Amino acid sequence: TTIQVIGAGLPRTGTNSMKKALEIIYSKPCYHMYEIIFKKQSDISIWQQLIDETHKTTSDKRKIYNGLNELLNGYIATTDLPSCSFYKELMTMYPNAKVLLTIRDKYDWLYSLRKVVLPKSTDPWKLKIEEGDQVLGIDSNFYKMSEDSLKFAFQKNHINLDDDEILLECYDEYNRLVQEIVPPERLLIHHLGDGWESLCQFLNVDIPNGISYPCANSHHQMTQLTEQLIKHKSLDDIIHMFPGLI
Ligand SMILES: Nc1ncnc2c1ncn2[C@@H]1O[C@H](COP(=O)(O)O)[C@@H](OP(=O)(O)O)[C@H]1O
Repeated sequence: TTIQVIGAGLPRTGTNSMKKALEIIYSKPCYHMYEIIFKKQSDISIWQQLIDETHKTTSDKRKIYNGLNELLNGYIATTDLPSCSFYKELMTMYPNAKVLLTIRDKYDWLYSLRKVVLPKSTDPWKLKIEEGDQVLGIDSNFYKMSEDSLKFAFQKNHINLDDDEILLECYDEYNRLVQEIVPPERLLIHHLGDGWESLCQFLNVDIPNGISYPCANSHHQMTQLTEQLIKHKSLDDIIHMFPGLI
């Protein structure tokens, strides 16, 4: 098996639902940040090294391609950070893979981002996210990798991540650049709520019969997950409250 679909959409654009939709279509695994968190935390340092490699005056592109290939072995698709930030590299490695750009209203996106992936540095809720994630074994190394992958997607070394106005403009620019770089016939822009129809047409498959398009990972559910991790201190003890997520 090899990469068939490259998900270029940013975090909080429906990437977990797209991951699930691609797993339904292909009956093979799709990579996502949740693969790292819930199945393979040893991947954190590997991603960090690949991102660090991009910051060298002379980066080793073959080291990056080889590292991506090893990370994605056994997967049919990629979505979410950190992989989305490498969509150009993945297009080169997998010239026959199609590209998906999941997208949504930028104000809704920013709101969701601040609730889940990138709270402002002095937002009290950041401390709660961190306390809940500690239950999962997630610590500062994960947050560094996540933030560095977002900065790499936005092509900025120094950026004030606490400035909403900057993030909104980075979002629009990132999505504009995907549409500029990817040949139209190789790209599907999938707006939140678009469902199976356009996706299945683009991938040359029928709409899965009787299977609805996935709809999980809302910020409401993430807030509940953080709170229940804090309260019970065990993922196993609470996972029955969160079907269809991990
Ligand atoms: N089928 C669907 N229809 C509408 N929104 C969806 C959806 N699947 C996921 N989403 C939204 O996509 C966001 C999650 O994205 P990701 O999986 O990339 O982190 C959440 O936004 P909200 O946080 O605004 O609820 C979630 O509600």
